[PDB]
Amino acid sequence: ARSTNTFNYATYHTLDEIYDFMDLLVAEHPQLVSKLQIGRSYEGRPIYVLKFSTGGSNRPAIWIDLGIHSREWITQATGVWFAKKFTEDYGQDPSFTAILDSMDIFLEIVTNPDGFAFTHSQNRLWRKTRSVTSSSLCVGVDANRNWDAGFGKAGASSSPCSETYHGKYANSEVEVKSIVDFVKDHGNFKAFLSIHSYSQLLLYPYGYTTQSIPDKTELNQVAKSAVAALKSLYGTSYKYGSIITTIYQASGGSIDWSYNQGIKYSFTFELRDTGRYGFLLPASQIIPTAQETWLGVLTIMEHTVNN
Ligand SMILES: [Cu+2]
Ligand SMILES: [Hg+2]
Ligand SMILES: [Hg+2]
Ligand SMILES: [Hg+2]
Ligand SMILES: [Hg+2]
Repeated sequence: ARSTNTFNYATYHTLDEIYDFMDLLVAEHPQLVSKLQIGRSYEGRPIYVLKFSTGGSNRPAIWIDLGIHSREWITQATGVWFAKKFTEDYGQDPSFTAILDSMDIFLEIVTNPDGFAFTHSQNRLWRKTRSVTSSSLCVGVDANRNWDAGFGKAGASSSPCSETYHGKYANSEVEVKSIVDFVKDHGNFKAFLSIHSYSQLLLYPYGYTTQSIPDKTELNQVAKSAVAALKSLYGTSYKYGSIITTIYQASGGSIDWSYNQGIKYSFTFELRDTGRYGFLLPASQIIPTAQETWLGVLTIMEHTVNN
């Protein structure tokens, strides 16, 4: 509220409160975090990424996005918890400290701000962007079907009213283009994590093709390790594997894109729960979710630093 220390992390918040939170954080930790705007949403809301760094120029970096599917509120809540945690742990946690001493971390807490507002205003379950058009009264695109990785293949719908509509062409949604251009311009990303809910899964590419990635042994070992760390705190059980073998065929997904850009450590997390509450996870599960996900994420970052 008046300081990140008084912000209530154990409750869900609106867009404005999250945006306010970002400014407070930057104000409190100017030497570590900065707020960059990498685009504007369809309805004109700024799209912000927090950059965490101890210096250097173009250091290898880690991208983390949350909330691309707006109704997955647990994700934006986890994103705010992570932002705070980074600032607390630097200097206290040996491992994390080593990570930030050598790499920068870019965190996008609200990747789909128009959808997020819509979830507070009109439809709690809204998943897509809010882009409109012409040959349909249906609004919106599945931003996780809009990337240029098997765009348009099986695993996405071409019907505008579908929950999985892929949109007119790859990267047609501003919310996606913005990340694409930012990552391509930076050119030094080593890891790309996209956070979703629900199902308790840790996935690696690909989703659009049965073809195995060349780094499959390593990512799989990574995922296994991360899942082991994550389970350690509360016993939360995750499965892991490639998107297509674990879930279903899905095209135009972000991690397929990042992996094809050469960002080896590309993974998607599907947070709690397994169906009991689904998207409507109680506020009381915020903190435990966030704490256990951190362990998983930290294990991937460690791997990254050392490889
Ligand atoms: Cu899923
Ligand atoms: Hg600080
Ligand atoms: Hg702080
Ligand atoms: Hg999702
Ligand atoms: Hg805490």
